[PDB]
Amino acid sequence: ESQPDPKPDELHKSSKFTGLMENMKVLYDDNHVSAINVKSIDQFLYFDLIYSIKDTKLGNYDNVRVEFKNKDLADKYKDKYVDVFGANYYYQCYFSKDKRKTCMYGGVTEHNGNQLDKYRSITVRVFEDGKNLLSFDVQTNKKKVTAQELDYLTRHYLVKNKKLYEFNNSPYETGYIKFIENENSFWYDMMPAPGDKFDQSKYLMMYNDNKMVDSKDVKIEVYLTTK
Amino acid sequence: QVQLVESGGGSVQDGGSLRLSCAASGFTIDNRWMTWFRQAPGKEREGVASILTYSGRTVYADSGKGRFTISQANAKNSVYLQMNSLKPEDTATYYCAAGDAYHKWFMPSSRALDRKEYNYWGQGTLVTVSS
Repeated sequence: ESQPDPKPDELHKSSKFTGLMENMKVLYDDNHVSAINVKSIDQFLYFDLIYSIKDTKLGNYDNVRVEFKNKDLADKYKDKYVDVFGANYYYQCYFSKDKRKTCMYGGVTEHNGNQLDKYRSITVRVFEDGKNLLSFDVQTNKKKVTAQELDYLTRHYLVKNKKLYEFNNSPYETGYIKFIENENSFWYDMMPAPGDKFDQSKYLMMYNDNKMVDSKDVKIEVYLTTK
Repeated sequence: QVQLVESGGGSVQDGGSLRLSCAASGFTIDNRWMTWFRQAPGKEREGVASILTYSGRTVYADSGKGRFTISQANAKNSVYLQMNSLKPEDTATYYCAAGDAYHKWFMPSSRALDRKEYNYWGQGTLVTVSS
């Protein structure tokens, strides 16, 4: 469907978050899950799938527990060769009731039939206090791509280039990423909820719907504001 | 195995200054809290300063406020404690401790000065301050 743009006072303010911004930042830092053409090898709960993906640096294999908002999504991708790309975590990563066992949400696309021979550019338009000063491209080889994956590439870029989640040097109070596909749009709040704690597991669960977009159609807008 | 070796201690007069070093080996300074403690004879170990190496964020106990500064040198795999306006009260053995390296997570600052959190401690360096 479509989604109303943020009402005034709806967006999370970093000034009102008194925890570690570091714990938001690590999620969009260099480390992430990206595997190509793999199939689930196990499952813990009915709403998840477990992949075995290689670590090139240490030579071993790690397990990734991918979590979806329901059984239907897990059921869909279960015995399928896929691509997995997402912002993973460890703190409340459960394989039962730890570098080799990471968790994530969504980030899964069928491998076969989703490959372009030539990559597509998707331009991100960064607005700071209403002004499109920065724009940059992210390139994908996927026809249908998770919003998660685009969100990651976008924020990573911003973290490194614009100090996005620098606890001390970030200029930004407010932040949302808006995805536009035809006339329909949705957005995510890029800032942690107020108070003194931040739950990595809970924040990232917004990707467990596995939302996909078309990489030729989607436009990305990021709206930041300064303090 | 993890090792922490402190240096830069010594014997000074009220108002003096020292710089403590801690060389770590067996692990990197990265992505953890590194912390300076001190212990008078017969008192418990107390936290004086900590730095989250991921971000350079710092926590200071009331005792060193306005007087001490903690810092890191990633290239040297070491942390440092600048100690200024020393006073006889600061006479303690000073210890460097390494916080745990959690995967993509850092423990809240409220616990950085708690000794119970730390599994890796150096020998310590003595600081004495004449009145």
